[PDB]
Formats: sequence, C-alpha cells, structure tokens
Amino acid sequence: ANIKSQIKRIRTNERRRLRNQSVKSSLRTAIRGFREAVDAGDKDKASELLHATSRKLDKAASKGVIHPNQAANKKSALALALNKL
Amino acid sequence: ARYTGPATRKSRRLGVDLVGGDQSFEKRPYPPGQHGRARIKESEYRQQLQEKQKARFSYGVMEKQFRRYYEEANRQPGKTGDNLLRILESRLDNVVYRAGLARTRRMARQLVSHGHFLVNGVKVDIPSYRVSQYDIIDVKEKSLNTLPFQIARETAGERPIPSWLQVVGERQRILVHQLPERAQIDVPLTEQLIVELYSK
Amino acid sequence: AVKIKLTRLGKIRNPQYRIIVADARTRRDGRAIEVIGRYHPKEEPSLIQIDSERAQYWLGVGAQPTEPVLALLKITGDWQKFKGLPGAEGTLKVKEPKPSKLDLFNAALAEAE
RNA sequence: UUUGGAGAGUUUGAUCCUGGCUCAGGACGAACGCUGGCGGCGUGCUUAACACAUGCAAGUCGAACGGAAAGGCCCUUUCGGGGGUACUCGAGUGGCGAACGGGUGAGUAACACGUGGGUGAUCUGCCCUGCACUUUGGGAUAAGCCUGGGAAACUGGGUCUAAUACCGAAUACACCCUGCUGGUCGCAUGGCCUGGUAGGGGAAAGCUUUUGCGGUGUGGGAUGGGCCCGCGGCCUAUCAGCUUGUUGGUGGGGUGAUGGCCUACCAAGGCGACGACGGGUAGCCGGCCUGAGAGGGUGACCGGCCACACUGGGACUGAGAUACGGCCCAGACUCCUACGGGAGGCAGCAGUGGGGAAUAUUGCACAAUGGGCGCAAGCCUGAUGCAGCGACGCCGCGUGAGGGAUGACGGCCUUCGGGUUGUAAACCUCUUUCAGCACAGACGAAGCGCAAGUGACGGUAUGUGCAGAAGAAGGACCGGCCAACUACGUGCCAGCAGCCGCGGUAAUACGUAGGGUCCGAGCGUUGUCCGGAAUUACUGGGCGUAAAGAGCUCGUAGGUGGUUUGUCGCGUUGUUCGUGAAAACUCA
Repeated sequence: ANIKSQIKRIRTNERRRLRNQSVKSSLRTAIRGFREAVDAGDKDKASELLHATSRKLDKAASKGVIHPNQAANKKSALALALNKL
Repeated sequence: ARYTGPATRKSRRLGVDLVGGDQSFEKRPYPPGQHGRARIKESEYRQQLQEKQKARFSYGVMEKQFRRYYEEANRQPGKTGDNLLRILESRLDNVVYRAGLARTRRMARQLVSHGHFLVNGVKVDIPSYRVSQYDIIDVKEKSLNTLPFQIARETAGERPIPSWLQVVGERQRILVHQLPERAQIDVPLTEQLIVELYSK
Repeated sequence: AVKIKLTRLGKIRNPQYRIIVADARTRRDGRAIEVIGRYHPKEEPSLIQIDSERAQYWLGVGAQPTEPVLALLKITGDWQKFKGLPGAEGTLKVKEPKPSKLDLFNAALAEAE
C-alpha cells in the first residue's frame, strides 16, 4: 500500500482473519461431529455434542466471529435434528 | 451600457420630440440621414419598434434591460403596459428628472451615477434603482451647494411635478406618495404596441 | 451519528446557515432529516432563529450537536432547557425593527414646513 | 375560481387548396470570427472510463500499553557527553476512523431510478435513555536486543516486554436454542403477552486526577440501511419463440433476513403479440430549455439515488465494503533489478501529454461550516471556504451632462440651388461615477481558546478626500421575411445568399464609401433543442380526385354496447390524513 494506516490494518486484518478462521473451523468441526453422531444414530452422544456446539456457537457470536442470529439458526437446526431423531 | 450619442436624431427617427430645440427637423420634417423624407411602407413592426425605441431613448435604458422590465410587467398583475411605464418612471433618473432637478434624463442619469443623491440614508450610484412607496430621496451635502442643484432650485418652476412625487425642501428633498398610474405617467406614448412587439 | 448541523446556503460572502439535523456521515450541503432553525451571522445581532420543541426532541433522542449550534442552543436556552442547569436562560437578542418607511415619510412631511 | 397561441416567403400566366422546404423567437456546460473597460454573482474536458511526471487529498489517541529515538526538566559532567522522569514524543502494539467526504458516468433498459407501500422476512458501530454488571485466572508477541537471507522490496530465527491486544472459566435468567403449555391478535406462514414452565447455554477493560474518561450484556428510541412489491418513464419483430435451477414443492444448507439464493429428490411447469427472448442506445430523478398549454427535448452546475475506481474475478477485515488513495490472483501497460525477483494505479485537487472546435492555477487557509480522532488543548481535512485564469453566462455601471448654428471645416449625395453627417463637432459651463493617487478600513467571529490572542479571503470590499472629461465602443445589418438607402467600382466575372433569388455596364441584393438601423462590451456566425409546424393533430389533422379505404368476406384476441330494477362502490367524484426532501418555479 501507500498509507500507514492501511499498512497497519493489513496486519491487523490478517490477525483477525486467522482468529476467525480457527474459530469457524472449530465450529464446523463440532457440527460435522454432531451430524456424524446423528446420522449414525447415537442420541446421548449427540445431545452432549449439541450442548458443546451450542456453547461454542454462542461463544463465537459473543466474540463477533458470527452473528447471534446465525448461531441461533445453526443450533436450532441441531436441536431439531436431535429431536426428530 | 448607455447611448452617449446625439439625442435629437433618435427623436427625429421616432417623430416625437422628446426634448426639443432644433430647427432642421422642426422646419423640414424628416427622420435623420440623407434619406429623410423618403417613402415609407407603414409596417406594424415599425410602429411597435418605434414605440419601444421611444421609451428606450426617452429614458436611458437599453434593450437587454427593457426586456426584463417588460417581463416583470407581464408577470405581475394588471395591464402589462402601464406596469411597464410604472417601472420606467419608478427609477431614480426619471424621478429626479420629473422633479425637475436636471431637466434631462441624461443629466439625471449622470447625477445619480456620480452620486449626487441618496435614498433613505444610503448612497445610490444606480440610475436603475427602482424606488418604492414612501422613499425619501435626499441630496448630499456637497451636491446641494454644487451648481447643478443651485440651477435646480433656481429654475424649479419650468416643468410641472407629477402627483405621486413631491419636493418638500429648499434642499430639494423628494418624496414618493405611491407609484404612478397611467394618468400619473404623462409620457408621449402608448403602451400596447410595445407588449405586442415583445409578444411577437 | 445523528447530529445537529449548519448547512451553508446563500451566496459567496453571505454565509446564511440553516440549522438542520442529519447524520454525521452525510455531507454539509446534503439531505436533511429536518430543519429546525436558521443562523444568519451577518447581522450584528447575528440572527439565531430556531424551533425549540423539535430541538428538544432531537436532543432527547440523542442528536449530538456541533460546537457552533451547541453555542446557539446555549443562547436560546434549549441546551439549558434540555439538561436543566439554570433552567432555561433565554440569552437571545434580536435585531430591533428599524422604523417603518411610512413613519419616515410622515416625519419628513411634518418636517416639510 | 385565475389564466394565455401573431406570422412571412416559395409550386402557377394568375387563383384557391393541399403539402413540404426555409425564416423571423428563445435557450446553451458551447466553439469560432471581429471587438473588448469595469465590477458583482456564478460557471469551465460535453471529446480519450486515454496514458500519467511531481506535490498534497486520512489520520488521530501518551487519559489503552511497553517504552524513550527527538525536544523539555532534573541529576551528572573529561563539556565528550552519560544517567533518571513521563512534561513531551519518533517508531511500534492496541482502539476508533479509514465504507463517510471527494471524483467519473464506463457499465446498467434493471426494483437502477422516481413515487407509493410492505417487512408477522430484517440488520443497525457511534449517539440517547432505562435495567443488570464490570468477577476470576492465565499464555504470548510486536516493539526493543542479538542475528541471518535478499540488489531492492522485504523477510526468517533466537531472546525479551506490556496492555482497554489475546485467551480460558464464573455470574447473567433481560438475551439465544429446544420441549410442553395458556391467553390474545389475527394478514396465512405466524406475531404479541420481556406469557408461564423445564432443560441447556452466552460477556466485560480498565485508565486518569479532572469541567474526569471509560468497558460488557440487555430493553427501548433515533439514525443509517438491506430485501420484496404496485405503478411510471427509450427505439426495434427486417429479433417470435424463450426457459431446464427454468416455474413450483418437500427435506436440508445458507443468510442479518424472505426466497432456486444453493443442493438432493419430486412434479412439469413458467414467460410470451398486453411484444417474451434478442439487437441498439442510455446512468435515473428533482429539475433545466422551449412551448399558450398539452407536449417535445434534455439530465450541465446545484441536490438526491445508483454504478464504477487500469480490465476481469474474488473474498478478508469489519457495525457497515463497488473497500479510489486496502488485500489476493490473472491480464495489459509503465518503472527498478545484481535477472533471482520486485513496485505501481488522478474517473481526488492542482497539473502534464494526447485527442479535440473547446474547457482554468502544479494557488492561500482550516478563519468559517461539515467530518474523523482525542476527556481536552489540539491534530488531520485539495471536503470546504476563498483567491487566480477565461466576456463562458446573467446582472449592473461607465465611456460624459447642460448649452452650443442658418448648421464651421471635412466627408457622401446633389436636379449646383442645396441637402445630410449634424446639437453632432469646435467652444463656454458642470460633473465626477468607474478607473488612477493618499489615508483609514471591515462584517463574516454571542464563534475558537481559557489563553491572552485568533480572519485565508485582505490593507481586499467599502468610506474619506485629490485632478481633470480627464484613461474607456465596437460588432452585425440596410431587396422581401426584416425598419434601415443612395453614390462609386465590377456586369453571368469577382462575389453574395437562410428561402425566394441578386450579378449578363445605368446592381438600393456583389465590393467600397457615406448615411442609416439593430444591439451594445458586446455583436455576428456555426452547431444542438423547442417553437413557429394544427408538419404524428390527446388538447389539435385527415384519406372520392391532393399522400391516404386492405380486392372482398369470415372470424380469433381486443375495443365497443339497446331499455330497465336492485346491488358493489372498481372506474368516477367529494372530503380528510400522510407523503410529494431541500433547492428550483411561482406569489409576497
């Protein structure tokens, strides 16, 4: 670039990108684990992973990686999948 | 700008003698030029143009300004012609001329432009200043003792005064009751052919 | 941020301002949510006309004024009417109406003696 | 209850009609030619979204943090300099801004725009206001120090340091999710009662002594948006079929949010003569110009919305991104290279080149207004305020005013007398605007600052005085439209001309002189638009022969609809509310 503030914001934005990347990846990993537990058919394991994943989604929404509405939609989908299981 | 050329010849081209004091036209009647006394084709456009120019050169107004006056008159209510005459008479050069301080609109224009007048306290170097109802037109302190205003106060019995105007002091302060109506104007001209011209 | 501002109007050396309320992200000569006053500082008393009720509305809902218009609100007492410190000052002074041209006309007629 | 339309010439031997062509008017973001004094207020790349040298255009916070490179203060002192703090601050971390503002109109015929609505389908940093909190613990790292690689850009490592950086956990019971359940609204999904109940969950940041600043969650508000829809606004059928995620549905996904937005499956639909799909053109609007109006044309300044930022694509960060002055890739172009690799983006301001008929200064200042940051002082602000240039436009003013003849001279005609140029001029008088000279001298600033001052514009505007008409008028036209006419020279040549047409030795049409006329620091020309043109006629035309009735029928869509009763109140009409931004236009 050619401005100091942007030159710094490059570094900052990369930092925040790495953070949000790690967080979202952990979330998608939790969700794939949950969905594996469900499509396999386990129930109590699925409920435990659901609590953990909902916790992590609330956490990411509080950090700002995602929106609370997005977290809500994700965990609602998880809960309804578990219920209909 | 303004027309600083000969004055009689315009009156000669237009028939009506706006000021007077020549013998060529007054013995032989003709417009200026070698082709005076020529044959004329009597066009309504010449009639109309001649009244417009009569107004223009009786006052000291040029066409790009007279057009604006016409447009003001046409927009604002009443008869466009007498509104236009009211406008042309409600300007500083004309009011002081009609008050007799100058006995020529050219002289009145020079006076106002040189600043030998003022209006309600503030100096005025604008002959096109549109005076209004209840306007005190004072003369400044050098000007009252100057020669032209001495001549004014001396010979302030030659030409009459309009009704809408009156002088009030020996210092030649001037007052405006209202703005003139077509009876108050007292100008050797109609006002319909001009609006016909600008409606063309 | 919603803000009370002065929109410049008027010709070149005649900065007649209009006291508006608008977002900070707008531009000076831009779209105004509402007009609540006007500010002509070429008068010696430098006219400060305003609309107190709407000013109080926008301050109550949280329109951060600019510094000049803040001073103007302090003058009109609306700032003080909003916070409540000396109640409402009412520091405003207006241009005294100069005498009527008719009165001058009649006075000079009387002098015409 | 108010309002506002002018025509003329030209077809013929002549007439009338039709009908076209032309002209008179107005306007311009204009250009050109001749000319050119002053100011004021505006306005200025309409073409190459062509390429760009150079300088500025977005920084700020030490009251978040470690620190101390420059100043400051104090110790020290070989006067070489060395130490400390914390005023101050380079660089750095961190926060906020950087998405606004500013530019251009390439793309876009589209929910892009305008207008009106919907959002029970939604977000909203900062700001305001309520409620509850701000608990606890930890791990690094930049910077710094020691290094390494590289030509450079830049970058790897070790070591070390802090936080309002980062990360866990507790609490939150307002919030999120799920299950069950009540009431209510209902416009159906569904919404409201912060419904109730059960379970499982969600955070925080501290700093400073001072007019003190903050942080988290949540409720509400405000603002700013997003998405959807009705209606409206170009040409083209010598572009008639288009569509296969395309129309719908289910389950999932995804989103801030609804939805083929995406996906698997399912059904086979959806759009089209009321013009689909294509082609062309184009940013849209308020508005502007014209016009009697309807309408036509236009989309410059100014203001709003959109789109774009070398081309194309892409996401990241973030409340918010077309991310101009940010990132990644590819490409073209330019530049550096040690040939290994690298750096760039004026359609920001100013400016250069180029293209062009043609469009400005590489200006001053943040004084004001607006914005960003900061508790604040303050800093930044090519936004902006001003200046500069250019008659580009609009407006205003001046270039003199009064007097002055048998009317000078001179010039041009002359029927030879004279007439005119021409009250013009000379000369007497006056006046000094404007310009010039000297002095003063602003408003803009109840502002900013709690420092003592602060105005770029500007010693400008403007007031005072000083001298003297003293320094200041051109341009077009003169056959008709279209006022204004003669002489001389050239005679089908030279030329003119918008149309009719004029010039073929006696030219009011050419050229020049006089003189007149129209304007006047402008005047003319060209170009473009409207008018005139009732010449696409809704207002407001017509079709026997003027251009115009299909060769005639049948009949689809469509348009249209005899008498009458009742009803709906869709059209229609009345009234009211909201909106119709500001500016504009109009009235005062």
